[PDB]
Amino acid sequence: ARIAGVEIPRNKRVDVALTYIYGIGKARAKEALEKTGINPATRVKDLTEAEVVRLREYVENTWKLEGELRAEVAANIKRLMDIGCYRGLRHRRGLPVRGQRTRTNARTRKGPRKTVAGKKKAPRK
Amino acid sequence: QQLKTKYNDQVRPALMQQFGYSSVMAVPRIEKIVVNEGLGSSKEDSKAIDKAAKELALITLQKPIITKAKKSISNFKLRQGMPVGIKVTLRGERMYVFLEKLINIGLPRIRDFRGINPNAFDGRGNYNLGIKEQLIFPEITYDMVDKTRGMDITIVTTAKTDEEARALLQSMGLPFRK
Amino acid sequence: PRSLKKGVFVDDHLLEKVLELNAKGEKRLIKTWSRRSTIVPEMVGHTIAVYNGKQHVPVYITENMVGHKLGEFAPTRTYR
Amino acid sequence: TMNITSKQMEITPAIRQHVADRLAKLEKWQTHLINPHIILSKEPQGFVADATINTPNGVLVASGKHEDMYTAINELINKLERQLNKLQHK
RNA sequence: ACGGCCUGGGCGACACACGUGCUACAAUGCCCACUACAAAGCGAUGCCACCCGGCAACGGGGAGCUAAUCGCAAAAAGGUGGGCCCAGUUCGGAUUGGGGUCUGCAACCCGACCCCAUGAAGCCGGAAUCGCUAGUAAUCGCGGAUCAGCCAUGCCGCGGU
RNA sequence: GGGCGGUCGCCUCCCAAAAUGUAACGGAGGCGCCCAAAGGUCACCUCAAGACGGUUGGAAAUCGUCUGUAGAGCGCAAAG
Repeated sequence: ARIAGVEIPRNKRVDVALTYIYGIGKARAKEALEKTGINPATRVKDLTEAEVVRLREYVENTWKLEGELRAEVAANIKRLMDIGCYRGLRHRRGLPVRGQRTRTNARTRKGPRKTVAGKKKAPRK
Repeated sequence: QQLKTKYNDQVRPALMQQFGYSSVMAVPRIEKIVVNEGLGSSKEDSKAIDKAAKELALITLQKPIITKAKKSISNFKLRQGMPVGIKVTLRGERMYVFLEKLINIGLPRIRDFRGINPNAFDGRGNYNLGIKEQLIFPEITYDMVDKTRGMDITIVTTAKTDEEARALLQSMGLPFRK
Repeated sequence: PRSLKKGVFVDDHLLEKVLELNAKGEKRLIKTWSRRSTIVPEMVGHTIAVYNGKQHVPVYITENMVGHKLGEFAPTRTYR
Repeated sequence: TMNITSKQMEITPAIRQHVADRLAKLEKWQTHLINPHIILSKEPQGFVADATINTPNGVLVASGKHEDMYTAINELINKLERQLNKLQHK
């Protein structure tokens, strides 16, 4: 469904194709169908440009998201990383910034996954 | 004619409307164009790049020859007739109607695209700015496609003085850093 | 993310002192011992200094640092 | 790989290098052992050293109580070595 | 004074070694609809039916409860069909910014919980090693205890099978 | 000087003494080829190198440009 940026979901029903995009979820998948009076049990390719227009206008009329939000992907944290932010802090440090630990259960940012030399003499349990 | 005319009688008199010049051909013309790209033979030791060669002619047909840089490396790569380049001469009148797919398309996409070039310019009518890795075209599958451009565009215009280098290149088309 | 509905906690056992800098006169550098308080527009852009538990830290609320619970800017941990 | 603890003294680079040097030397013994742990104690009669190692084929244990702190540690690992010897049997 | 009142800070850090446990590699599953089933306790300053907002997390009027006689809970898994066809998959879900609730004159550190986006290791994992002789192991769920609050994947108890 | 070692043919000169113009246990680079084509004909193109900022582009490889006693290169020393 090439209608915006690298969006080409296809070869199935449309209901699926909906959420089947980096930005669409639930309140955006079938919820949009309603606002456009379309049944979920439809084909994607079949929808000629005619149907595509409804999406090209109504659907494409989204806020800063997916294909356009590519201008705030980091900005969403640009104002809470450097600065003396905890997240820095966890920002200045680019570590998880939302109530949790750092030793473990946050290995997303701090340390990728590469096996660290495990502690030897200091209870590992 | 079309743009050529909105270039022969539109963005041609304006210059004299601002401040003339000793000639009715004094105004800058379509000096040089070309395109420039070719990020060196990446995919394969020169044998799969062909699937990135013809990809240069991914808008029209005019069999580019890739050229070569200068053989002296023997570090990175480079030999007696390697690629590393581009160029190709394809100006003309349709080249005007080619701005139709230039001074138009692209802008409607290219990431956070808002304006075109922040001053910079000067010296010549060849302001070096352009492309990333986006075509903005669907006139073929674009699924079977799988390359990665990069580089920019040059196109000179016989506009030495800044107030020519980037003067006409303002009321020139419309898509630009406003 | 973080929240409290309303009434963002602001250490007021010191607010009276922090507001002295803007009640009849001005002055720089005041002492502090906290990391819970929140800052309000009324008192921004002033030389401050708070503690950690055993350590002291440099403080100065500016536009670039939304004056919140504060502690979320200089916890305590230290390593290498 | 090598953890040494004690509730009386501290871990010095010498005691670490001593035991550590013996680990790298125990090549013929190198086969399993996953995150070993050694503890050091002390009694009015001398010093004691205990060690525990977990392996994919079981667990080994060793202890020492020589009057000399260093001797005990050396003796303990001696049992580690002597223990692995019986593991291969003959 | 290795006596004493206090605000904060480490124990939710770090190049790391594995144990203990939870949850997954799926198609047996993703989700839509309805529904037949277990023990057990506990709710005195304590718990929740109903009323309406409401994406809910949630709220306010406060009935009722010291009780086979009101609640905690329309148990979960499951069952019939529906749509989904093997790709790193509507798997799993660590995970990051912007917002919300409940405890606290407060939740940076260091809260679980509701939404928006979100999404890795991973197609059984070199060795090595554990449990049980029956209702077993195994899979899916519930309460109690403590705790003012809050983050039970821990603890004790019980069951659908 | 014996002589182990080292020397035994061709080619670049330094020193050879501005025509030719020698030596040397005085010194430095090599070889006894290449190529159906770097051979013959006709044609166009000045090379390294800096700067202008733009690509996978933490120099450098891409391109436009002026400069360029042209500092490239023309099959491997050297002079011309």
